[PDB]
Amino acid sequence: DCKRKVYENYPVSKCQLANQCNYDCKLDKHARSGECFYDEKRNLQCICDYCEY
Repeated sequence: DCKRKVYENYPVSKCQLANQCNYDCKLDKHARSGECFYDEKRNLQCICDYCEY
């Protein structure tokens, strides 16, 4: 039972960074594995997933 959300508002240039995504995600979104991935529109965005046992 977890949740996820994408914020296109964020800079795509950061997508290249793997430690930057989760850093900005786990920061505000308090996610756990915040990372970016190609969307259905071939658009690269940073998605944040928040899960709590």
